[PDB]
Amino acid sequence: PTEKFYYIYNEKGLEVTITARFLYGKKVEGTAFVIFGIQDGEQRISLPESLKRIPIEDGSGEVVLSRKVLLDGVQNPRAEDLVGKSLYVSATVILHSGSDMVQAERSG
Amino acid sequence: KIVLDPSGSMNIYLVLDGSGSIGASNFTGAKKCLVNLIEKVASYGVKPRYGLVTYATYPKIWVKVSEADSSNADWVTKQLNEINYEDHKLKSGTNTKKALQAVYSMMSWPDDVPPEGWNRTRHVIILMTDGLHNMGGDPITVIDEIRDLLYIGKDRKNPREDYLDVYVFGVGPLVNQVNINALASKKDNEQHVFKVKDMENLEDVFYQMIDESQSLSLCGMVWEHRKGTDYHKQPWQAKISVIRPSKGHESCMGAVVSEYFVLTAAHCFTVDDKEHSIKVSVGGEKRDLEIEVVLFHPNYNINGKKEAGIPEFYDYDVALIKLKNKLKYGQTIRPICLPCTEGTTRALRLPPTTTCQQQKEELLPAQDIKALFVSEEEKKLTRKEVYIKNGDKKGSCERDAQYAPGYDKVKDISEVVTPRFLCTGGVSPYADPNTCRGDAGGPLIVHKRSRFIQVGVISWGVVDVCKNQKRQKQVPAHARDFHINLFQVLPWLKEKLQDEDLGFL
Amino acid sequence: LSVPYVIVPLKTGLQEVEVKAAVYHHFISDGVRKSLKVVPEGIRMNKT
Amino acid sequence: EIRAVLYNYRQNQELKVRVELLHNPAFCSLATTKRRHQQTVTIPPKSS
Amino acid sequence: RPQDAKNTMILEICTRYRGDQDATMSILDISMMTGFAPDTDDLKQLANGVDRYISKYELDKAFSDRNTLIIYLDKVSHSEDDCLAFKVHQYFNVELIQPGAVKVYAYYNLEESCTRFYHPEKEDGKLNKLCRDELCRCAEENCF
Amino acid sequence: IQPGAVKVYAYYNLEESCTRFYHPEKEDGKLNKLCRDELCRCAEENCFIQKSDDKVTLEERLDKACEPGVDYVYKTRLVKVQLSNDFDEYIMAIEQTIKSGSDEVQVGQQRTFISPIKCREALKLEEKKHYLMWGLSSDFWGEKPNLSYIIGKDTWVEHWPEEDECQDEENQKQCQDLGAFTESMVVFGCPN
Amino acid sequence: LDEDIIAEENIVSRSEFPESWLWNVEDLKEPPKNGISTKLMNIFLKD
Amino acid sequence: TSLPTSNEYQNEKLANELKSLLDELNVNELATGSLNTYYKRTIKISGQKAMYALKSKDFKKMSEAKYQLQKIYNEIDEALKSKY
Ligand SMILES: *C1O[C@H](CO)[C@@H](O[C@@H]2O[C@H](CO)[C@@H](O)[C@H](O)[C@H]2NC(C)=O)[C@H](O)[C@H]1NC(C)=O
Ligand SMILES: *[C@@H]1O[C@H](CO)[C@@H](O[C@@H]2O[C@H](CO)[C@@H](O)[C@H](O)[C@H]2NC(C)=O)[C@H](O)[C@H]1NC(C)=O
Ligand SMILES: [Mg+2]
Repeated sequence: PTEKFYYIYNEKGLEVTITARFLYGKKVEGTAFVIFGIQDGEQRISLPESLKRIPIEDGSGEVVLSRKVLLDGVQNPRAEDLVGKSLYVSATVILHSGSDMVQAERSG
Repeated sequence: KIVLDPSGSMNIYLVLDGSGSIGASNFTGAKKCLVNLIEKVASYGVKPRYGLVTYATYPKIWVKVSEADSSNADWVTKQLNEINYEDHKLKSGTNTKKALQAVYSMMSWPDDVPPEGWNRTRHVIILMTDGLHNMGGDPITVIDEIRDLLYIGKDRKNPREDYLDVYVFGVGPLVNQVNINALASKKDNEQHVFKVKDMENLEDVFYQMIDESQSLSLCGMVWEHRKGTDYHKQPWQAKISVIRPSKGHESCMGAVVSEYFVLTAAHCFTVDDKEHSIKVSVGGEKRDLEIEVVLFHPNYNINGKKEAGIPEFYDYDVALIKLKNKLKYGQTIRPICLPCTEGTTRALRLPPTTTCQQQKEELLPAQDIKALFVSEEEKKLTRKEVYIKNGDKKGSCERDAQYAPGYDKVKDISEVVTPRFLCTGGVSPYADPNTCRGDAGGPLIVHKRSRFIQVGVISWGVVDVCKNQKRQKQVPAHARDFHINLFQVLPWLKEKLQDEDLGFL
Repeated sequence: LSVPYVIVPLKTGLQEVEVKAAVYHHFISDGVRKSLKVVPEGIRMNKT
Repeated sequence: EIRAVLYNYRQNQELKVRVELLHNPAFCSLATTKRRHQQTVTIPPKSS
Repeated sequence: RPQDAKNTMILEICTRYRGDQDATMSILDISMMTGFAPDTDDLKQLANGVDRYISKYELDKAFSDRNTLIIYLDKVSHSEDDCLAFKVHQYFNVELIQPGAVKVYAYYNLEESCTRFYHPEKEDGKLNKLCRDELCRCAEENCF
Repeated sequence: IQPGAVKVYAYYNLEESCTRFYHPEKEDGKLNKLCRDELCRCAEENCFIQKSDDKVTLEERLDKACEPGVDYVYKTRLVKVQLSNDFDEYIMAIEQTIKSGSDEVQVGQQRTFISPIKCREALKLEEKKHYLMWGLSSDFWGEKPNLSYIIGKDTWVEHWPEEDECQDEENQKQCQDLGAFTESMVVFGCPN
Repeated sequence: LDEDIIAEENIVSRSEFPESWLWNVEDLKEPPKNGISTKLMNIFLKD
Repeated sequence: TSLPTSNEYQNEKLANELKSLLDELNVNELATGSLNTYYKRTIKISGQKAMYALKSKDFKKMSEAKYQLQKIYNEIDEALKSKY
């Protein structure tokens, strides 16, 4: 994430940059599938339409969860009630050879 | 290089080896190199003084720069074409020193007084030889006299190196580069030596030598060199994208006409479309230009006969867009010429007293007229050649619009087809491609005298042959396309664009 | 590796010297063109 | 299906590779002792 | 018939989800038979089609160096089969060709999956084996 | 073979130094140069393109004299020879400019030709006899009007005999070809 | 030629050998990111 | 007929790629004529590497000269766009 927090009134939304490289240090060419979600206490709630599909080129990619999609995702139209809760990201990246797959997670 | 200025006073000396070392079919390729060069120089509107010398043991002077006929590009081309290889084959020497002295005699004034404009005049020398001079003295010492005569490189205060450029062409099957490299002028980042393989792809050879410093804003001039992109091939071509919510993305074409203005069709837009939702990219950059206002024609109305029973009405389908910031013309950005302007007169090489009707007679004869438009295939621009049906088949071209969907049972053919429409498409005399709906808004282009003139704007087609977003597979032969004639809307264009200084007649 | 050559200056001034080299079985090459001053014999004198 | 990934990290060189699966008494394939299961492929540079 | 004649075969793949609702985004892992190269223009129709996409770095290479193909489907119906097809042609001139394989899975779960093979002689593409009860033997050989 | 070199210096001063060369023919190993006062010329060449008299095929030789390297073809007559320091000069009178020249023809006056003095052993020219010569643009040397034609490896010289020597049977066919080529080159030029 | 070496004629010699160069002046007017302007100058190297 | 065997189609594919760039080499060698002396130095060094590789049919040189001549071609194209 560009910032390790989300400000509710950010019109652009939360930007999460993807970086992928081989274990020996060379750049990964592939395509990433990434989905966002909300964590309330110990309970996690998933946003289904936040799924995007981005290619990973030069060992990198970038995905943004916009302010409108998050507000469309929640059934509560108040932005005030979102304060105090936390977000999590789950990404799934596969090489363009299609022979390996890594699932990563940023949360809290 | 070579500067092309409209105030140009330039002498172009052409020297051609006619020795037995050349060969007749290399000699013909040497002539075809010069003829396309003379034609491309005359496309700018500069009038140089041409000198023509063929030499073997002895030079033969065909055209002298002192003659008034030396400024006629058509006459010098006729004199060059008549020259045969076996005309002076019997004298088959290679005496380059005497030919340079003949060029030295041309630039030499009588007595000790040069005519005024000697420092104004540019000089250009072009040599084609095998690099194997065998008769006469050293050719290099006449060049030192030419350097001394023109006062070039002999003064630190005024070096005058920009007034003389010497190009040497390696023709013939066998060629000596060592003599040719010493003969040619040597300047930083300027190509002056050409080999045997350089005789092919002439537009690339001309692109290296020509400097368009004083000729940036000339309309309808194309760089056709093989390394040139789509926008070297079409400097006026503008890609227009309208992305607006609910309507969605839609793409149309345009043509540059001025520093602030682009001409395209009106039905691509509407009154509800906003200026921030329209993006134009001319030179191919991803940086889309911001626009200021879109000027619809006052007599345009898509719903003019909607209450009568006609769904869409495409009369006066033209519009002018004003940019927020003006363009800067370049090798990939140049306007297209408009009829009945002073630029069109200089493009067609007409006298300045030529009227608007005389240009209308030349551009649109009552026959099948060659024309072309631009289309996209896998995000790459390409050309499509069509024919304008202005002859006896003009009525048959209008009659095939009965098969347009939505207009099958409309009784009157003259109502929906106004005199503004120019008709292309069909298979007679030759098969003309039909536009995709993304191809709409583009110009209808006619080629005359190495320049390109717009005579129309792409409007609509009878059968949408590109319905599945691809123009793949064959279609019925009665599919015609219609284009808005520019001569009909000339008072509106002259009223709006007289503030842009285009030189309307 | 240093490759000596022997030459003789023929005319005064800042004159041109050019050498080249190219390797076999690979297409990597180099050329060096420099100029050095040819001074006629003699020496500086600053008399009053 | 097994997935063997072969890696080429030359900056300007694609490579012609003969790759072979060996015979196995514990695994049936086209590779036997008489007839080998071999292929000839080409890997572009900076790619897998 | 239109004089494009060559050694030509067409591969057709179909699937359906068995759950109570439509399964979401799934990924097709396809491996060519050895010495077979797909017809490119058929996959151009599939990539630009709705609910379907092929990644650019995979797509633009194509031709002979295409052996593994990655196709993404945005949804699969649970009531009836979703299908696609493209041509393949041999260029290598080899006998005893390796069979191809197609594997299906989703991005959130790789473990639950399904894999089928294909060969122009064997129905399930599993070649030939002999087995007595539990003890099986290799059998891709001549008979004697 | 390239000569070797030995240079001497100290670690505290490279500027004061001394350098000597060696060659298995030359004493100081400095090869061969020609120089008149201050103006010197390269001279590690053959003395001239001497032929061994077996190639009497002049019809091939004169047709090959129309190659593009030839910048002058002269018919001369030697008048006076004077030795000098490391050179010697040959005062010749130019009879006709057969091909090219690059200078004024003048015709009928003294024109000085200079050879290295180590080339006397290769071929001794004799006074009062006629000689046919040709060369290239690097042969004429110096500054105008004191231009000097220097004899080198690219220069070619052959005696054109007098009228009675032509009547000898060996110089019968030789005076034919050199006389025809004189007419051939002031009429027809080169056809390349 | 046919041998496994670069021919002499197309060997291009290095000749631009000055010691000091790039005597240029530029003004930082690029957009200030945290007050810092980021200027990109694509420049030719020498030989 | 029998289809081409293994490496023969692959080496022909590499030769067709190298043949395509050499057709416009004379255009590109020309195009550096109005450009800086670095481009003119680089392409004539890179040009012979491609010319020898095609006629020698060595796989190692044909691979390297293909990507080398592509690199200077990208530099010329970026030069001609930046020079205008
Ligand atoms: C000049 O000579 C002719 C003029 O058209 C051309 O000849 C080529 O070379 C030989 C003949 O000597 C033929 O085998 C080629 O097929 C010719 N044509 C080509 C290459 O297109 C050529 O244009 C010139 N060059 C040479 C070397 O002859
Ligand atoms: C034509 O040639 C002259 C050479 O005498 C050029 O020099 C100019 O001369 C005039 C009068 O002698 C001066 O007033 C100018 O200042 C000179 N120009 C300089 C020094 O750049 C000049 O190029 C031409 N003169 C014209 C067109 O009047
Ligand atoms: Mg000749």
